[PDB]
Amino acid sequence: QTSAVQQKLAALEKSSGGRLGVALIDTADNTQVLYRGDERFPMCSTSKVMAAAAVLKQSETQKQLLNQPVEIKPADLVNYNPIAEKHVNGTMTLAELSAAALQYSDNTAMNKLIAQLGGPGGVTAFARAIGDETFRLDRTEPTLNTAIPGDPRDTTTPRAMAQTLRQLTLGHALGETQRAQLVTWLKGNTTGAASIRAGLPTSWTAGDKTGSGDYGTTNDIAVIWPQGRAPLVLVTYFTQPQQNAESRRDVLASAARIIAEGL
Ligand SMILES: *[B]([O])([O])C1=C(/[C]=[C]/C([O])=O)C2=[C][C]=[C][C]=C2S1
Repeated sequence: QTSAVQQKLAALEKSSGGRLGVALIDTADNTQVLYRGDERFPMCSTSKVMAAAAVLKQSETQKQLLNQPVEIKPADLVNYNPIAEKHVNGTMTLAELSAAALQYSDNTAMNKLIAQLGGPGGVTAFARAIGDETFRLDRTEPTLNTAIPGDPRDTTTPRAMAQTLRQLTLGHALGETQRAQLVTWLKGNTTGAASIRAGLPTSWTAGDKTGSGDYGTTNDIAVIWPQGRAPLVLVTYFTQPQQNAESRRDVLASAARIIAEGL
């Protein structure tokens, strides 16, 4: 079956020239609204949520883990490191690295989270431990952003990421303290105002993590608190056929608007 909302999303996709993936979970009734929900998309920086969450899980059995210093060396700097570059030849704690990765999309910070987990497979292993059989992280920053069409590396599906984001932020995949910390970090994101949030009524609140890569890959995953109703989880993935395609955050905003108007 094709709903009115799915038809609107297909029309948006057609006009955009790219490939759009959407998954909504409305926690009022647990109903789902999917568009290419089982197709794979490159996650790009949206994978930072899984890495931060995996470190939060580790911290449940180590009260001091988040205060643990990690050395930042000149050689650790990658392609986008607005926070880590300030701390080169010094240290950042795992909490500081998590906050930098989530709220500023700092790529050096992400690489330190990955290293703490023993490599990209450590992030995948955490995903499996919380019931996500779809997520895969194969590479570090910045190569996890190559976003080559048909490449399964560093991909997930909208359905899988929406389910996982729900379990992490609203469910019991993490301890209560850790879930709260994750929600706090997402709510303080600095990079999200042009993406999912731009399509939502201004009265609503949300936390999100954006992503961008090659092939004009433009992503956002959000937990949303709409005025006067139960929270939503929304993931919007978008990727384009040319390697050097421009970002299209407006497409994500449009998808979010269609979803909101369909409630
Ligand atoms: B992530 O791996 O998508 C990367 C981001 C940030 C994504 C976002 O949505 O802010 C950047 C930003 C600048 C240069 C490289 C990367 S990788």
